[PDB]
Amino acid sequence: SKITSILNPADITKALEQCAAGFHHTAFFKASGLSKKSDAELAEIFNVLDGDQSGYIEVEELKNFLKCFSDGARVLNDKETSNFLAAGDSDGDHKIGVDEFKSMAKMT
Ligand SMILES: [Ca+2]
Ligand SMILES: [Ca+2]
Repeated sequence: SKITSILNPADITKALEQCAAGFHHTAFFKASGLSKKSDAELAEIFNVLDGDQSGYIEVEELKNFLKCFSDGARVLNDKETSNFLAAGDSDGDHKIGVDEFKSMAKMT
């Protein structure tokens, strides 16, 4: 998909392995290559993470973030999910919008 076209599978594997002892978004975004992608590439990624095309990554989607990169990956636990949301959700609506996703990828 766009994921495996935009990102290198080997980088995805690194980022997934890094999750074994706990998910940290900055480490994941670095390993995966997300923090090197352009504005426009990040919007494309956002659209495929937004499974229901709501315009947002809701918390229920965010729990399944790793599965967007590999379907067999684990779910995030509640601590992981809440910290990730907290990092991204600057406008206070408890979901991640396209602008917030770009900002989280490049400026954290
Ligand atoms: Ca959504
Ligand atoms: Ca938000």
